Amino acid sequence: RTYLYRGRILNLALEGRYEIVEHKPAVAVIALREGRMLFVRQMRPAVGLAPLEIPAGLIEPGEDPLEAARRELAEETGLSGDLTYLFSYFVSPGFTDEKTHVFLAENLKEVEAIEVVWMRPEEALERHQRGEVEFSATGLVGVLYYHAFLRG
Amino acid sequence: RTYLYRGRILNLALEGRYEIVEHKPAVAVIALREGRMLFVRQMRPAVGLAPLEIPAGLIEPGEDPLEAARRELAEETGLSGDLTYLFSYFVSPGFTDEKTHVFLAENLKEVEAIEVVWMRPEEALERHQRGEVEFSATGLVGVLYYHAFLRG
Ligand SMILES: Nc1ncnc2c1ncn2[C@@H]1O[C@H](COP(=O)(O)O)[C@@H](O)[C@H]1O
Ligand SMILES: Nc1ncnc2c1ncn2[C@@H]1O[C@H](COP(=O)(O)O)[C@@H](O)[C@H]1O
Ligand SMILES: [Mg+2]
Ligand SMILES: [Mg+2]
Repeated sequence: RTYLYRGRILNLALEGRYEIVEHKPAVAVIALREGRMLFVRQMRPAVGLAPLEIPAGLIEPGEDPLEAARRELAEETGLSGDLTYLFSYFVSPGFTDEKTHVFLAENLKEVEAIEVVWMRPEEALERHQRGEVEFSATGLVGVLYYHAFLRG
Repeated sequence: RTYLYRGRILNLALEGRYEIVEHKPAVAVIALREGRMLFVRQMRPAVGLAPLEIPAGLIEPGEDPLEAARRELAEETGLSGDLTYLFSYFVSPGFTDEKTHVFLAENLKEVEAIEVVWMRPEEALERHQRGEVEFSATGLVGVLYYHAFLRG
């Protein structure tokens, strides 16, 4: 593997014919409260718009997924809660190694750029189907996870 | 926006401080048959392993999401069926613009590198929770979508 670039949140390498983008692993937090899911929106230069996401971010040096999940929830929404690991996924294994660890947050307490968007998952879904809002993988995963296991 | 590299499936640009990876849009196909979901596995140099995915690929010049969905299903699994658009998501809006359009395939008919892995979504989930298999965003989305709307 050879490198063509080494930057802030990514390196661009070449492994023979394959173009590989190394990226720091990330976390995402699914939080539901009174039927509303905790989404967040921010300007994303990479896409020219603000998709609907859930609290998420890069794992800093020294921390593990869980600790990163806690930090992101606090920094982006000013909240904290009981976190449970759910699952993980590679965002696009065809070109990048970014891996995202997803957590569930419960019993949210308030302890303390990014827009906090509390919204019913059914509503995020309907708005998206109408072409009103775009989803990031984290936002869609949150919506689907809810519909599957949190309607109880 | 300035460019540092222009390759096969991606360009690496710089927009001020932001490092942006332009990438062709993609499609993914969720297909269920007799309680089994249609997953696929292939060597992914970017991650050093073979995560569990669902039929997916890049939209070629000239085609739209639907046509690409049809082609990928045929080329990777030798099947075709009735396709319905479900939703889309940006794989990682923080650094790339790759957008994935997801489709549902039904009434699969056989019309005709990549390993075809028919597996119950409950089983893919359990195996993943055990650290047995990794998920790509498409594979996880397929699993969650099933648990949410296809158990009927
Ligand atoms: N990371 C990569 N860098 C350069 N070319 C690639 C890369 N990954 C896949 N390709 C090629 O581009 C095509 C894209 O198909 P797919 O990998 O299924 O999305 C394949 O037929 C590969 O031969
Ligand atoms: N595409 C990018 N290229 C270079 N730096 C970035 C990029 N996106 C975000 N950053 C910076 O890196 C940090 C990553 O946080 P986040 O964007 O939430 O994952 C932010 O505080 C940004 O200031
Ligand atoms: Mg971050
Ligand atoms: Mg392809």
